[PDB]
Amino acid sequence: ATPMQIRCKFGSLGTAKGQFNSPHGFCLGVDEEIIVADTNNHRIEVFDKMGALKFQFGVAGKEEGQLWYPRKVAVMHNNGKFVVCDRGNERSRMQIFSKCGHFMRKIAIRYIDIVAGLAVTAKGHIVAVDSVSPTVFVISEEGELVRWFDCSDYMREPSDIAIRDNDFYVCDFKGHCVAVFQDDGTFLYRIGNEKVTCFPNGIDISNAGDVLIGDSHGNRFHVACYSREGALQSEFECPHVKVSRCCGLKITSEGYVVTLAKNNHHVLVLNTL
Repeated sequence: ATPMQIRCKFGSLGTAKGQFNSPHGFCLGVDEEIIVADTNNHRIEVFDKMGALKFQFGVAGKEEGQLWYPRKVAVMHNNGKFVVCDRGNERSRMQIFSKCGHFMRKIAIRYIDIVAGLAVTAKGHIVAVDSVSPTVFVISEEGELVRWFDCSDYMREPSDIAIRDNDFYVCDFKGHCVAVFQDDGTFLYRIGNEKVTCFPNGIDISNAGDVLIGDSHGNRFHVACYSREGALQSEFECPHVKVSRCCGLKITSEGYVVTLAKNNHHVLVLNTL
């Protein structure tokens, strides 16, 4: 496996600016800021790629505009708005914030149990995948349910999702693979398997269209790189350092790999050797 080096490791357990408490999700921003859903502190934290905090937003609570254990975050490429999913009254809740972090609106998602994966398409549609009843939902910026399709026959437990142009690649945490769907919802094929991609919890798609699938089975961060059609190209690991368990996977334009060490309350930015 090709080694990965630590380019930046930032965060520690706490409440202070730049600290985390069990962060469950992250994304990249319009300017590829590292944007973290700092779950147990009820806030979003926005960083540059060397871990410098730009700003944070979020007050703990269940009022509209407040955050309550936010676990997933995405940014709308065309206007910088944040899409944040947390726990509302009883069930999951989706809220839209401005690029300043100001509450704009709540999107009713009573048809979703758990948001296990969150992404935004090129056209500006919000994609949320449910892990309990495996289902994909495509949602407009103004809250319209544009499309949904059932994937329970083809998936066990979704854990992340990525989109390239118009197909959906869904991480199957308990299926040990990625499931590929069209925008139609028509299933196409799977990428990976239990040998290489064990308990995958992160996926992103390189510019070239390759599929990067992250896992931390051996308590070290491992990445498998597949072609768009499912041919294993390479594997990556951090052999010279003992990386913790991680979740999520995003590729920066430089080719750096970003993941979240949820159980150790920090972000990792990695480069290939």
